[PDB]
Amino acid sequence: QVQLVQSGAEVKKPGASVKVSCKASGYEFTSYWIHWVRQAPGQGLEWMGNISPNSGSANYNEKFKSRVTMTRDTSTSTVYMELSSLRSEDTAVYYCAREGPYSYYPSREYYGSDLWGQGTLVTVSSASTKGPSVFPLAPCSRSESTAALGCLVKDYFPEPVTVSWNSGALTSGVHTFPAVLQSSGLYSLSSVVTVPSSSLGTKTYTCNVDHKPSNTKVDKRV
Amino acid sequence: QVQLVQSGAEVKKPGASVKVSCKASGYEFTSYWIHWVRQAPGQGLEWMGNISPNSGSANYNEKFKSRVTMTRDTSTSTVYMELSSLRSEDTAVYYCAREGPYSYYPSREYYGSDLWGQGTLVTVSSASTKGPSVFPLAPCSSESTAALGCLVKDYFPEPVTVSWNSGALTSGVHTFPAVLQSSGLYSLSSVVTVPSSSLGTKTYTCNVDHKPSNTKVDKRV
Amino acid sequence: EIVLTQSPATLSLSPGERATLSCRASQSISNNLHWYQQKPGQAPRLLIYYTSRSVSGIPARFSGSGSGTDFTLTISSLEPEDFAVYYCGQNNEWPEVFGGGTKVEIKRTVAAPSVFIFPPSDEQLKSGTASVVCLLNNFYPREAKVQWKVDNALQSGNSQESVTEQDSKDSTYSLSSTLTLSKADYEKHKVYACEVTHQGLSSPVTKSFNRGE
Amino acid sequence: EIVLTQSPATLSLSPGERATLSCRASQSISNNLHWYQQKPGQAPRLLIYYTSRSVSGIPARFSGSGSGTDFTLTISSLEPEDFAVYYCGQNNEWPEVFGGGTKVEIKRTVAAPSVFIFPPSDEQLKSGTASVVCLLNNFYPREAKVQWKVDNALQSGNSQESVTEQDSKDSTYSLSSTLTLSKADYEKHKVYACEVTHQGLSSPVTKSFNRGE
Amino acid sequence: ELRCQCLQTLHGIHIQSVNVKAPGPHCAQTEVIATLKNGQKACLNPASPMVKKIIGKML
Amino acid sequence: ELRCQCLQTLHGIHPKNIQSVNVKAPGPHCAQTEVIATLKNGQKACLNPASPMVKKIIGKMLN
Repeated sequence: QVQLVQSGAEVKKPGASVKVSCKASGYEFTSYWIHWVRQAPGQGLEWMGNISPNSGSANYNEKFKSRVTMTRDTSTSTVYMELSSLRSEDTAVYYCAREGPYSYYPSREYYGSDLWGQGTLVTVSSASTKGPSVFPLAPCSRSESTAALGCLVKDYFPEPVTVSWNSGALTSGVHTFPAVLQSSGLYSLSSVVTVPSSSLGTKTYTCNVDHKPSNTKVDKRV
Repeated sequence: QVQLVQSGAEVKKPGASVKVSCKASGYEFTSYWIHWVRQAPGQGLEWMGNISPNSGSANYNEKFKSRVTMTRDTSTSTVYMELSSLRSEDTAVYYCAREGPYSYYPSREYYGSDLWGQGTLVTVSSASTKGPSVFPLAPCSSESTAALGCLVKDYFPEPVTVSWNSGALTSGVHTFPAVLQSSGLYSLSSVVTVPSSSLGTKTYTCNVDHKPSNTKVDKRV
Repeated sequence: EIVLTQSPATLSLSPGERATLSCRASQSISNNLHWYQQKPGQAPRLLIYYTSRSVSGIPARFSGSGSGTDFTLTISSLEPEDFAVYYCGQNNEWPEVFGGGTKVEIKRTVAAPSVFIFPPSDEQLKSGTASVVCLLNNFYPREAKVQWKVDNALQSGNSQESVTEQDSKDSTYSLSSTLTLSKADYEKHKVYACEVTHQGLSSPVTKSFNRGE
Repeated sequence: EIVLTQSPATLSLSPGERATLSCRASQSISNNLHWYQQKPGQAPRLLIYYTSRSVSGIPARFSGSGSGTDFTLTISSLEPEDFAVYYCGQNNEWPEVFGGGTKVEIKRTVAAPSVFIFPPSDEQLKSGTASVVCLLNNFYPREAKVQWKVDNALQSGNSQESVTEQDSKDSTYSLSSTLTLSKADYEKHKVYACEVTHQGLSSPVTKSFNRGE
Repeated sequence: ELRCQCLQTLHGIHIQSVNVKAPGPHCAQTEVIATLKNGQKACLNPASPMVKKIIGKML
Repeated sequence: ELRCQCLQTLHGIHPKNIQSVNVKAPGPHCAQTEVIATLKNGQKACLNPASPMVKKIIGKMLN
């Protein structure tokens, strides 16, 4: 199978180092250049450098040269990316990609990066595993035709948290927002639902929260 | 003085060899390429090749490669052109020319051949030095102006000089360029247009000089 | 170094329509310009290589063209699976450089947000923090301004915003803004308002509550 | 190899007029095309180098231009010293190649030739050869046809012609044609004529003599 | 010119031009690029014996 | 490309400033061998193919 398989998600502390791997499969390893391209959350794509899977000769972006080292292991058909002196700014999804095939024939015309790995999320944080605190989102008074209700899932690490309503029976009108990173180094998200004003008192609305890293399961009727 | 001075005229026999020289003066000899360009009589210009004065590395036209050799002598600041297995077709004026200045920097924008030597005539012929035979050109039988002349036939090599009345008659004179005959010998004619009335009274003499054979002739027509 | 400028930042179209995307290079990159598609949570997927060449597994609707310093990606007729982010990437020189991206969004009519404000819970207030949440439900286009006012004083540095992906059934967006204060700061004020500005609203809408009412 | 084609072969103009000369290369020679002037008895003299550049000591009236494969030499206003042969020469590749040349001749009014025929001399006849000479005196333009007729039979391969350089004072040309025969062939015929065809003559002119008259 | 031209190098073959490119501001490896008489261009191993033979026979 | 690019060669080329070196074997337009060095400075300079320092710099570059 023609693949680029990468190592798993990493949580690293500022000043530390990360080593990401990329395992080539179902093709001539020696025939394609391997690039490392990173994507910061909500940003574009940034090239960090590449390596020749024959010689192990690596080429680096001057922005990362001083902190980055790329290596290869022909026996395993794997390439590595080591980033040092980690800063918050290095929190990104790191991708490996192949460009070729190329032989001993040079060309002024190049192929594109046709095959990418699944990516590796690297999180740079001084924080440790922590389960959230769930709070209701309820209006001040009782009204209008439609009411909004929700759950605030605050102060957890790392991502993700899953949120369902009425144990999965309520999907329509649900908005589970992307998590935000707070100045504390902990995550926070909110899930909301729009329901009819008439139903309040009679119909129940319960959010089901799951943070598998801390093994936190919570059900909250709002 | 900025100059390219060449060796003198040469008369060679088919199959033989000629060595023409070109002496560079008043400039940096190694700074300019030296080319050899020939001009056959009444024809265009043909490049034969060049030489780098420093290295003596020479480059030749494939048409002449097998018979031509260019050399240089840094001590004299002279270049040479040696053409072998001479044929009639090699009768031409051979010029040396400089192109530059250039240095170790390769370029793609070239200069022209700004300085040429005075040229070297090389004549390829199996013929031997021979003076001409002069004949009058007189009409058979009066129509205002008459034409008279001298036919200077069968001489080798060029040139022949022709004057009329020991240089006193220059107006209306036409001395034609020489023609090469199938015999390998040259032939020219000199004519004069004079009034019909003057014939009988005024005398008309052509003075022929072929310095190679030391032939001086005066012919009253 | 090379700078690839993608235009426009966002392209709003309906399925079946033709999509035309621009990439302008700072200087010549010959014809070594490539086109990639990216869907949320996935790696970029190469569509067109070397300005106009075809890629194995890529549908015919995708084509590219260019004139040395200006490039174009054309999607003949948009399918639902074509709504995503598109990047152009140069590999003529090193470092490889990519453009900012172009988001191809589903077009719909202007829809005003339904705005809701939520006070902090007493269970939260007991812990020493107060989060005030303001919700902007099902709006179009994406551009929206939220302004927190505590006793008519404009706030800044103490709020964070989150936006959903365009809705699968109605093609709108939803946004949440959260104002975080300490219980100390929270208890020193009464009026907590959320002012919302959007194209769909004829003048801004305010939702408020009074602390402890 | 490269072939430089000059056009026209001859250019007829008066002093003060503008002269435009063409040189067309067989294939690209970049801009390494040079212009040379040649006067009778002298070496070629470089006028313009690298398509349009100036040469030390060369008057301003001389300029050159060119568009990749087509080159031009322009002489703004002709001086008397400008009437000569002009060559174009390429040195982009080796071997260096030159064009066929363009002769820039002084223009004047049409002038018919004065034609004269001369029998061979008895002194020549005694040696075994007979040269019969026909003269075309002071004519314009250069194009002229001489036809030898021996007893009304048209001749060929047994004549040679010679032409003077354009006259310094009257701008005409003169030509001599010589028919060479053996005494044997000469003695077998009576009528020896020279037929001259030129623009200046309204129908051809014949000059003849009868052998031994 | 502005990145690396050679990923791999020739195995076992037969002239005209040989450009020896030292690592620079765009490439990190030594590239031995051979322009043939045939017009074609090839990447050769800088430490190879056939390479050291050709760059010398030319010199 | 179509004639001898070099008339003269340089004496003392600093090997720590040469970016690349091209070796042109005798061809149908130049019967000689030519060695052209491209500097980091961008400028191009010529070197004698038979020279010992030249054969050394080239040999040092293959390592």
